[PDB]
Amino acid sequence: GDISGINASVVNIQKEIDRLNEVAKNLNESLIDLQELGKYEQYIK
Amino acid sequence: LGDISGINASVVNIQKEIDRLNEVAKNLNESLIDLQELGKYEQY
Amino acid sequence: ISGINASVVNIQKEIDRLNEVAKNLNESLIDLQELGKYEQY
Amino acid sequence: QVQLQESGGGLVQAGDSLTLSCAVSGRIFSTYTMGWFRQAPGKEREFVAAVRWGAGTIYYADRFTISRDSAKNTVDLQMNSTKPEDTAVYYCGAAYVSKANYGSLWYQDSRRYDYWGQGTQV
Amino acid sequence: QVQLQESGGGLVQAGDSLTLSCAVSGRIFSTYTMGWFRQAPGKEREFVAAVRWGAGTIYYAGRFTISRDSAKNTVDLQMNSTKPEDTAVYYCGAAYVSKANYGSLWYQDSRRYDYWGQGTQVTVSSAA
Amino acid sequence: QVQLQESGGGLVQAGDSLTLSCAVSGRIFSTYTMGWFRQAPGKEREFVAAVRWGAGTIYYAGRFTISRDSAKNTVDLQMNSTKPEDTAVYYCGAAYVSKANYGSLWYQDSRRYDYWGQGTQVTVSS
Ligand SMILES: [Cl-]
Repeated sequence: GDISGINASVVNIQKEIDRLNEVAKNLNESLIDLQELGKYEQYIK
Repeated sequence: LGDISGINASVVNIQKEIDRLNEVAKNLNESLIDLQELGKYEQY
Repeated sequence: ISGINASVVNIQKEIDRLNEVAKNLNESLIDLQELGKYEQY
Repeated sequence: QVQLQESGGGLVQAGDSLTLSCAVSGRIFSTYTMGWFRQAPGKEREFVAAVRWGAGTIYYADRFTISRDSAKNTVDLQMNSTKPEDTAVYYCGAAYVSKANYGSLWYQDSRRYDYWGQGTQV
Repeated sequence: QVQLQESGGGLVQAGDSLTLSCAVSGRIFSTYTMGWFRQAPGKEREFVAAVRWGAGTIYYAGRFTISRDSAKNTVDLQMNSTKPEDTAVYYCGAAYVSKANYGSLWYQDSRRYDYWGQGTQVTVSSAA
Repeated sequence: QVQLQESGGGLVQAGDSLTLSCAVSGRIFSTYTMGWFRQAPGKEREFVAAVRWGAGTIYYAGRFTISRDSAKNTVDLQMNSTKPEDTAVYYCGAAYVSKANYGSLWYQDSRRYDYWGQGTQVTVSS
């Protein structure tokens, strides 16, 4: 029963979530440019 | 009393944020996979 | 109390999982970026 | 990379059924999603239905039947029990890969499609 | 595939303004980001400014104004009120898609760019 | 794409070594990963080894040695001190970019590869 260590672990976890939100936005930005560039590529199967 | 109810509410909120990020991760991968499938047919 | 501690441990496991996914998506994404330099339009 | 040509429109009395068709030309891949949209005068393009070209998964806006013929390379929209609110120009569109990175309901958003036909009026 | 050609450098009196220009040749797409960097004596390549080719979004590292003309296919760097600290070789670079997967500040990292101009010397004179 | 041509299989006495080779043709890029897989009667396709074409990073499932020669454009699997349990059809495969988005062990999953050689029987006898 840490009493207050739980508040701190929650605060820390939220920081990890903030990080993952930033990473996810950044991955999406890069993915979106590949999609836009991919419309002009020659695809031949 | 109010302490525990404050911690449960933070946990519930955190899990909702995780659920959304799981969906984001899955959706990013679905789009990435379609680019991988097409890219093998691209002329270089 | 112990239901909350267990939820915290589980949540951190979910976060670890998502960190690995992000790293893996980036690695795969980097190869498409590298290849895209040689592309015909 | 694909060109789209709609057909089958025109005048119809309410209650009658009508079948639209979209002829796909060019290089189609399994990653494609074909969608039917409609635009009445002065309003915005509204999603009707979509189909994933490879797997054949079908999506409807939450009376219309969408299907695709991968032999002839067409996507067809059957309109049953016509109503006066169905008067619009109907458009065939194609998204060449999944845009799910924009959200799980991305295929309902006409901005996510990449190629468009000229439309056929109903 | 793009080629970059800087122009407009040379001598400039301190306090005066100067405009550098980068002529982009080849296949430019909306996904491109053009960045201006400078290499002053004794320091590392310094990010100055960047502009996203399609949307026109601009990023700065005050005295400098970046802009792009998508009709003429140029990127310009206007240097206002030049200072002696502005003496450097200036480089135009192009990244053909967003490299934000490397971080939100990716466009400040010269390694994230794919094509480079040859560089143009700017020398700020403080002579009376 | 790339084309893969396997050679070097066949019958081998146990304890002897055998070298399989995969000749790679077409547009090879640094992003490729080449893998060796094998299929014995009564088992499923098993991952053996893989190599990243550009950086040369090697992954294993130490009697087998994988290597790639970027001069000759080949991928080799050296099998030393063969045993009868090594009898199988061996396959060379190529993945054109990293499929790590499927998981960190993606290179062991034969579905993640895009091009295949024809497969060659190795028979370890007596
Ligand atoms: Cl949009």
